[PDB]
Amino acid sequence: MSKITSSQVREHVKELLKYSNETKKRNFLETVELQVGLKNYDPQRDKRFSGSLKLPNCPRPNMSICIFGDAFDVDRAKSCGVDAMSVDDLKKLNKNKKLIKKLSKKYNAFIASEVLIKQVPRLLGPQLSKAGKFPTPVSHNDDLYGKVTDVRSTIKFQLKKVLCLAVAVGNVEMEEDVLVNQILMSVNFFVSLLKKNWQNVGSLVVKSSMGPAFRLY
Amino acid sequence: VNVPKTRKTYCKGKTCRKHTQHKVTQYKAGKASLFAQGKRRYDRKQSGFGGQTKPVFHKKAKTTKKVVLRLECVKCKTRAQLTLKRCKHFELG
Amino acid sequence: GFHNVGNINMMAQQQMQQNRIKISVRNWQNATMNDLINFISRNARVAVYDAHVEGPLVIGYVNSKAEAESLMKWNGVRFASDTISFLRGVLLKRYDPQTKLLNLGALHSDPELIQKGVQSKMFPAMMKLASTEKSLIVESVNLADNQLKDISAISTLAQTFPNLKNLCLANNQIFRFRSLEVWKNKFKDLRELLMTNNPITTDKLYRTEMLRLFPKLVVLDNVIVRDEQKLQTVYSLPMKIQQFFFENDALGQSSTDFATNFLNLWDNNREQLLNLYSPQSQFSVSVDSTIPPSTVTDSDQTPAFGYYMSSSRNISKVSSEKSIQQRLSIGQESINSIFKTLPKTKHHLQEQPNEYSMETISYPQINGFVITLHGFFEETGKPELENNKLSKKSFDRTWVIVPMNNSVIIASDLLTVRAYSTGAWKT
RNA sequence: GAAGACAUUGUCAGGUGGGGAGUUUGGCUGGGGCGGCACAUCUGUUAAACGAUAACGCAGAUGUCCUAAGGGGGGCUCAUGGAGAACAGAAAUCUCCAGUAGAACAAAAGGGUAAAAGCCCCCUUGAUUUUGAUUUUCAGUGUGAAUACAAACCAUGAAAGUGUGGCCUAUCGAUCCUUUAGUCCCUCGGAAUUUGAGGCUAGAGGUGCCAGAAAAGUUACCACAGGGAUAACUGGCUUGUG
RNA sequence: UUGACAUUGUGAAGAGACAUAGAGGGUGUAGAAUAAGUGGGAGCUUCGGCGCCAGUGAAAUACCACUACCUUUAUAGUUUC
RNA sequence: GUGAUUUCUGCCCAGUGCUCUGAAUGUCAAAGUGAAGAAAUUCAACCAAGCGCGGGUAAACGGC
RNA sequence: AAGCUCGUAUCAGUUUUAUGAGGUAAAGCGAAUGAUUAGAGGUUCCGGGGUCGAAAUGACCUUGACCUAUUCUCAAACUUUAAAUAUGUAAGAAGUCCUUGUUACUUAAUUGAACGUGGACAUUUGAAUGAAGAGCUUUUAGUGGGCCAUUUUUGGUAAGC
Ligand SMILES: [Mg+2]
Ligand SMILES: [Mg+2]
Ligand SMILES: [Mg+2]
Ligand SMILES: [Mg+2]
Ligand SMILES: [Mg+2]
Ligand SMILES: [Mg+2]
Ligand SMILES: [Mg+2]
Ligand SMILES: [Mg+2]
Ligand SMILES: [Mg+2]
Ligand SMILES: [Mg+2]
Ligand SMILES: [Mg+2]
Ligand SMILES: [Mg+2]
Ligand SMILES: [Mg+2]
Ligand SMILES: [Mg+2]
Ligand SMILES: [Mg+2]
Ligand SMILES: [Mg+2]
Ligand SMILES: [Mg+2]
Ligand SMILES: [Mg+2]
Ligand SMILES: [Mg+2]
Ligand SMILES: [Mg+2]
Repeated sequence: MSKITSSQVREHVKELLKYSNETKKRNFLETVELQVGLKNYDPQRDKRFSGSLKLPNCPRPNMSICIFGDAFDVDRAKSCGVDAMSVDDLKKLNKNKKLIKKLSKKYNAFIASEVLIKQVPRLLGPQLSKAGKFPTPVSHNDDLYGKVTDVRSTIKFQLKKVLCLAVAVGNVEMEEDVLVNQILMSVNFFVSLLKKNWQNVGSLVVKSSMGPAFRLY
Repeated sequence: VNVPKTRKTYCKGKTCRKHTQHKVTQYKAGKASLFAQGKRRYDRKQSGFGGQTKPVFHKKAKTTKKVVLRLECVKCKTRAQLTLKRCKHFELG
Repeated sequence: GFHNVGNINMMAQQQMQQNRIKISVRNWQNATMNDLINFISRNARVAVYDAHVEGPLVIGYVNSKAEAESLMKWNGVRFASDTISFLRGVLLKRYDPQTKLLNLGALHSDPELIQKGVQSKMFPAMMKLASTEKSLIVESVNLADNQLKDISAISTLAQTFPNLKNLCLANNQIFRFRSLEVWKNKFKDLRELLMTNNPITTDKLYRTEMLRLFPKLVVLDNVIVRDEQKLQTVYSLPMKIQQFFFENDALGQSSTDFATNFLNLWDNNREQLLNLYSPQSQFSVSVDSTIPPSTVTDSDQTPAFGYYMSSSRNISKVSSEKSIQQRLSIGQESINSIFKTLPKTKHHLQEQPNEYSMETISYPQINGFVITLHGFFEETGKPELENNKLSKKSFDRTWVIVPMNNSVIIASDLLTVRAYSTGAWKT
């Protein structure tokens, strides 16, 4: 929606950050996600819109991106200390059909080589895109550590058959004003992505991954 | 045709008066009903008995359109317009 | 480009999810697996449904239009590497260790291989299988009349079976020599070859080019084409070598004792070079830049000893006089300078006492005794004086010690950096 | 007796409505019509050695394409032939010699170009702002396209320089009406504030019949105002022999 | 021809849409199983209570996480027919 | 509409018409309803017949 | 038609002298371009498309790609040379020379560029012949169907086409 004097979200973020670790000092699982449900739009009758609105603020540090690439980016991935893959390894992955549906679950994402990604379309077969894990390409001269940071901090709004899109927009760690900036950026991106720029958005909720009863949005 | 969405050109704002950086979008249009003098005149001429009273054009010959770019200054927020030739496919990659 | 035409798509695995999750209680009386496969295919092979029987009288796994139509039709009508585990075992049975050779003839007349219904790339990969066997040792080969006018499938056998000694290939069907022309310096130690009743063996060149094809041949088709009694002493060494020898056995014992003592002391701390050498006992040190043949086993490619080159008193290395005069050894002070010039290295002689090879002798001009030992010297640590560090590198000490009642006193103190490889001690 | 706050009647609104009314039903053209566009444009020829010059003359093109295929700089030489090199066989990769362009430069044709205008790289946005003058068509009007300066701001290059889109010759559009950008802008006339509206300067939305109406047939039942049609004479042809 | 308003007064029953609250539905062949749902979700609870790693699955489960509607109720009202 | 008597008038409802013992929002005007606004207004839902979907009809026009 | 400002101008449907531009006639092709026409096969050297197809070891079609081992042959849309006829400019007083004034332009500069002050140069003041006065302004009529002849040409066997 058109923005609505975000002190209510400020008090909601303060109540959420006093819910996490000040009434339940649990183990380190900080992810203050924003769930947004849209109203007054038909999925089949309207266009299924999508975009990615990558904010550099990060909240999910433990991620799995099995870098699939060639030899030079394999050495670059071994330098960047992340789980890589080889060409014969990916050939065996396309050989065993049950291994792909499991490697899509043991990983959290993916990051491909601008020299082998125009094949993951067919070699690494379907259900990777159905699990929404189509790999993003990385060039022969871009920074692999920076690309891994971007693929860990890149959020994407996609219109499915349901109107209940939720995104890991923040962590419950700290930085109230930076969290307010993140909430403003996410609300701006959703409002600009929807067809009517204000009217369609109905439900906004904050939850710090703990089934907390503090939304107040 | 491909045009990038960033461009350094001259802006004539009173603060800048030099070459600055702009971002690029495409131009579109609107309309108005209980406002404009032409519509308010046409509706009264159209009411009553008499028929249609104005011409109606149905002999279109062009198949394409010129494209206009709107440039917004990042340091001034002063827009500017620039027209291009006739093309069939346009994007801002 | 790369792996492209793997065929993981085009109706094989993708777009196979058009199923319909309805009430699933279809008309189903008898549709089980064996009778279904029999009533579907009595003339060819077929591809079956996902999960379709009539055991529970319910079926909804006909995930396509023609699948659902055939299911409704039979509802409305009443009805009712992997070859390596045998190939390598056959090859290991063919490599009898008693005869020390394998026979690969007449495989196209053996029912264990005729009904298997498979030859050229099979034998060219069977060379790789026989090289990766490594425990079914076979020296010679017996593959007469192998149904080839050329030698394509037996081309890599010369590289894979480099201990060839004989071959019987008679009743051949070859009419050229260019297929055998690649066998120069390849299976050239073999000493018997005959492929008669053929246009490759009944030609003129069979006595002038066969010796070139096998220079080391002590026989030629149940004959002798070379002086095989003298070839063992002319084409090879006349006598063996001695990995440890001296003028006397007790001389070699004391020489090896003082050599191991000096090597252990130089490994622990060489700070007492001034106390090990006298005022006259000088030294020398040099490095070996160039290397031997590239096919030498575990051979250092280049002398990576770039922190010891300035104090190398080598004659033909540097062209100056004052440079070798400054890099050369005076008494105890410059002896300790040469001792701390190079990289300190614990002696790899106690691991391979065999490869630590030491000769010895006496010195009649001073009633002394000399010992030239040579071993490895692997340097974990280096010289603390200011590509940089060492590599796999050897060393050789040619000392000349004159004994007394107390101990022995050195006269020559040599240092030699080299390129490490295998030693001439082993068999 | 029957019916009953429903029908009926009044006003507005949506369908239906050749039963009826009014009107229209392009131009060029070996007659009209069909076909075509010779209706707005470009190259060679017709075209007769300045310029101009017709035909439903001839051979063809246009309503596009390009963030580089625009701008600056650096290095290099193209088509082709010959002699050589394992597999190599018209033809795969490498080496040398010859090579005035026989290649390439988006598209038709003509012109132009070799330490380049071609090919390969590097940096960029001058395809920017403000307005006058000039050339072609020409009434020396408009539209389109182009040329040379001025006043700013930039790019590139060591620099001199060059750069106001595409190496040159084609690639496109008024009034009225909508809409957009810009002016701590002007007006709403009894006086103010805020919406709304109207103006000024510069672009887009289009008229291809391209100086730019909003448009189907038939008449032998026909009407009006006018203009044109009739023996063979080649300024001299016709008879027996492909 | 169809709708609205007016002509136009006096009564009574029924069937429906909107908010507040309550739990129900996620059964195909499979996998114990009641998974065509959406991304968090690896550690929380004497309780191990399912997890990930086991496996079947297309989708796997703790913390019941958000939209829901689809079959369901109860309140008074607005209006309908 | 056909055109005394005699004799024969086959098959197609698909196209265009004409029609309706059929389903339910697909299109859906004024009036009324709701939301935002200082208000003029703007947005949204609901929505009659008709059309559309579905059925009938050839001594209807047609078609073979 | 009405005139107006002036009085032999510096002008010409022309020649001469000087100096440019052109690519037709003729030459020449054979010096590089030398052509339409009916022109035989060589399939994984190309293949344009058109029909089917729960799709690709994918079937069904025909113009043509390329003339392959064919040359003489000639041009209004081919070039090396190149007339005649027709065509642009100049032949001075608004000129030339000497000297030195202005400028915010230009030069390294006291250099130039443009415009000047002062001075010198008329029997010919810069080839011929002619000159019915020269220059300028306002306003308005009719016309906007043409035809014939020599020569040079385009399309139609060709015509008073
Ligand atoms: Mg009206
Ligand atoms: Mg009534
Ligand atoms: Mg009518
Ligand atoms: Mg009429
Ligand atoms: Mg006409
Ligand atoms: Mg005609
Ligand atoms: Mg001319
Ligand atoms: Mg260019
Ligand atoms: Mg003009
Ligand atoms: Mg316009
Ligand atoms: Mg016109
Ligand atoms: Mg016109
Ligand atoms: Mg008449
Ligand atoms: Mg019908
Ligand atoms: Mg309405
Ligand atoms: Mg209706
Ligand atoms: Mg001629
Ligand atoms: Mg003077
Ligand atoms: Mg006139
Ligand atoms: Mg007339």
